[PDB]
Amino acid sequence: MDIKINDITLGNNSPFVLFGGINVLESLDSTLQTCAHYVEVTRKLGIPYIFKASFDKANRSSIHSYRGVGLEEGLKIFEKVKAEFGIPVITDVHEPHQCQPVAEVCDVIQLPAFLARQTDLVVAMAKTGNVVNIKKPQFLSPSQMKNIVEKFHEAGNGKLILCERGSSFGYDNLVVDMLGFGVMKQTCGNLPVIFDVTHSLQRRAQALDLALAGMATRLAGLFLESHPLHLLEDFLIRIKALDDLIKSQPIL
Amino acid sequence: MDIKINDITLGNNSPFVLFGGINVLESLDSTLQTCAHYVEVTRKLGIPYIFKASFDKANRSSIHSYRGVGLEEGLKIFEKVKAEFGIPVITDVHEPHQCQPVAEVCDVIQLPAFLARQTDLVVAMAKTGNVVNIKKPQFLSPSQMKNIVEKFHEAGNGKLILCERGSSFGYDNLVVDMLGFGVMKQTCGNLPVIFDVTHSLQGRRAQALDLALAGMATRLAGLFLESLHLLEDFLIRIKALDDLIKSQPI
Amino acid sequence: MDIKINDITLGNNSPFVLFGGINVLESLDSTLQTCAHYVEVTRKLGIPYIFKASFDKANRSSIHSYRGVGLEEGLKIFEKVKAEFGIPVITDVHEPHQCQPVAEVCDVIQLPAFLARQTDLVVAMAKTGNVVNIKKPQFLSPSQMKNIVEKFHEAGNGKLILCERGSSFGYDNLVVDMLGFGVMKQTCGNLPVIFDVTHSLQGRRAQALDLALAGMATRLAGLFLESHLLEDFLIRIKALDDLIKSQPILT
Amino acid sequence: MDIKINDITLGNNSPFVLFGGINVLESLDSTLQTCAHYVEVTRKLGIPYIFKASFDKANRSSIHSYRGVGLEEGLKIFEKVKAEFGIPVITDVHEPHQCQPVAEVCDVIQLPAFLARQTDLVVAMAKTGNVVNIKKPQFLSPSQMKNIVEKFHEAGNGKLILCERGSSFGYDNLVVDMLGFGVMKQTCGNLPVIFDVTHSLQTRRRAQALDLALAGMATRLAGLFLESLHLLEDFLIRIKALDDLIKSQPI
Ligand SMILES: [Cl-]
Ligand code: NA
Repeated sequence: MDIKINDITLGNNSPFVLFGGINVLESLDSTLQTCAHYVEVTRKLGIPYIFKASFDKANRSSIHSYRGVGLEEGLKIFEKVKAEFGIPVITDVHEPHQCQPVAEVCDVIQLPAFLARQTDLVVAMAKTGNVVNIKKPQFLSPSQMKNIVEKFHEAGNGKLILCERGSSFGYDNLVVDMLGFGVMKQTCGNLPVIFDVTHSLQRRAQALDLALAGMATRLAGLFLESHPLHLLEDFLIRIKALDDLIKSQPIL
Repeated sequence: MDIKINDITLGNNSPFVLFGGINVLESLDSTLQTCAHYVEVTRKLGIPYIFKASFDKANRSSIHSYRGVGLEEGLKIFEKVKAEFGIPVITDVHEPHQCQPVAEVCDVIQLPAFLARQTDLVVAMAKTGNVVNIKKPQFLSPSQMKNIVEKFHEAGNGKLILCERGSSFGYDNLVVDMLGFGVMKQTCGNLPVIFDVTHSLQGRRAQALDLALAGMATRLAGLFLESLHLLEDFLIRIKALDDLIKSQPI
Repeated sequence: MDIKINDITLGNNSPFVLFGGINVLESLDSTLQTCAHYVEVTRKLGIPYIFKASFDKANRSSIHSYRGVGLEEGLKIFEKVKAEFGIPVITDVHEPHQCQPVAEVCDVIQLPAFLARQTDLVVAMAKTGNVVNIKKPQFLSPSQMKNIVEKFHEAGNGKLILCERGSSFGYDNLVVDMLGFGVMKQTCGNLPVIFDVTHSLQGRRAQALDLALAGMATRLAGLFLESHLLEDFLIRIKALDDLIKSQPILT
Repeated sequence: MDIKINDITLGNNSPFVLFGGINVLESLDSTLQTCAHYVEVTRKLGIPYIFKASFDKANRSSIHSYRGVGLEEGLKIFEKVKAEFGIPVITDVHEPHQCQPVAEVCDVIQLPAFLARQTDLVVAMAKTGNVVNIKKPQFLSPSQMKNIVEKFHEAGNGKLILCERGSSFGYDNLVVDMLGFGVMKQTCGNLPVIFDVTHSLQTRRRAQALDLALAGMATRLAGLFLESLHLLEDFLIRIKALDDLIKSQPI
């Protein structure tokens, strides 16, 4: 099942889509500059691109580290990104009250892994009618994603994306089970599956190996965060090379 | 470090405190019925007791499944429970705005395991000044608990209980690492550590007993559960072990 | 199911048995010294005691680490330990051909975790008729122990002990599942279950004590060490064990 | 570091080598039927190929299982394979005495995962000077493979292949950490790293094995290790397609 996000086709058998940007919206000029560079590189390589950032990072390293610009200023920044570059945007939501105002501006709204089973937030997100990215919790097995998917379907929304970010592996460590992608495809109606390589890690050699491994299984998209910015092009050339190959061959 | 909750002394070298009650509050009458049972068994065995309940099921089976009586109704029931039995109570909170009004009624407020890293909830809970129970996430190392403790401490609240609930073990399984209790005690300033045996699980009663005794053998401040006279039989054995452990020099 | 080892009763509802000693046998004099210390401490507390050592260690830290005195001298040393102290002994075997001669002297023969599924060894061990200690591999679930037990039964030996050593938990780390003991008792006919607390670590003595107490709280036939510190430790284990064993299994 | 095996160059930046065949040798006629199929498919695909088989199943299902053809007959069959086809072969060895006589014939000798820490077997395999395939235990982290490599180097053999087979993940389940390939490259002097996709999966279909094989080979590996109306050929066309692409990109 494919999902149209403006003029982009997202699907497990379509050219991969890059979800990328910055961790926290900190500033207007810096967000536009970072986005500009993603846009330049992705346009150069013909890779569909969705800009990603959080306006309210609810899980932070210290209690007083900057949470981000907040809802109202964040949505203004997202508006400017869309106007300037003509691209879709993605951001997370943490409270039901945020869902409507965020969905009015943003093309994809994201369900944070730690809130993945909060029924109130799931219903509130489903009822926006927006395309939704479901972050798979590290403590949740790939077969348990259909339970989240069914809660969205009950509440009236089937425009869902499932996002791998790794699995708990002993203490303080993550492993990405490459078979999980297929389990999610076969148990959740072949909805688009994307891979958050950044949060699946802990290094640029690791990210590349892990991204290539993932994309070899035939995925709708790759999800990353950047600070290295200038090595983006070399990275994407490799991802595109593998994706073009995999996608050019019929499924067996 | 000990924590006083009314006339109960909670701490890792004190007689263990039982935390128990129901999953989610449905009605006044069934709530008072469950609590009376717990008070009856715990009084005759001489075990300090704190009643536990959630006013909301945050993760429902269905979009249209029953959720619980909610905040305003839940709090009224907790006020009744306290009035009738004169015992402390504990409930979990899921949104920052809920923290202060829950804290007015409930002696201990609980940080759910999924929300343990929600910085706004941590602050709001800390602001209340109430005793806080921190549910250790199944995906978090015991040595990482010190980071959650630090945040409560920078938010001005040191009345913290650390609660074990097992660790992710492959897919859809949990294991309890008995060494984690010790790591938490050493790294988090000997705050009271309690063991949620109920959530650490998923002959099934025999399992809870083996697991509870193994946990309590490491010297814990309390035992946390949801649950012939099966509670009685269980607690008689736990108290015997706890009495022995706590009578040995550290 | 109980197992008689000379005058010792080993079982999940009998007073715990201590298994311990030295890593590898070097000399008669050196062995008698360590053994004598274990014997004196355990005798002082009335804890039954089985002395453990390897005569030929297959899984050494380095290629050229001393392997031990070897079969012939090793067995002479075990014979002396038995005569001097009147206690049973335990040793690992890793080749089928050594099982019979070792079983002439050693009361309990031990199957290394890494050879737990080597059918040849299992059969050679079974055929001795001796009590056998099966070390559970860290990658084997407690519900798989039944299969090892079945292979010993097929080979004519039911006198088996199951030895817990921990489970792989991510990379490097081991975790001991306290529920595994129960699963093994329930699925393997209540064969005696012992707890190798030392391997299970990785150690700190504080950690050893917590982990040992936790496991013994589940009601176990014995405690296995790969080791007045021993006295203080054994006093605590005995306290817990006497309490647990004194109470009826849940009604 | 590359390794020459007859006319095959094995290395993490060379075209992948297939290590392929069966579980155990049963008949000489049944073995040639399998090998001939592997050879014709790989030759037309231009994939270098090494024939794999065991001469003994050391972990029987029951005590009364089909162990296999045995050593004496096995070596004769491997002879016949190398004469007929002109390819290298690989097999596992489980006892130190077997190593030199097996290495006289079999180009690559394999350290079973369960015996990874058997020091006598490591030294015996090392001493043959043959290329050695090290099966990574499901319980060993990739950071710790360097310890086995260390022992082989110390015993004087550097022609080592590292074979990934998955990692213990909870009970009775395996996960393959795609990052471990890189860890092993970086910590073990860039020795050839191969991927046993078959064993990595036997706790979970061709669809599965393909996804997993493609993911692993995407990390740039020296080879693929497997077991088994034209499924191998179709499967290998897809692997070669990805390998060719990956190997043509600069590191
Ligand atoms: Cl031992
Ligand atoms: Na929208």
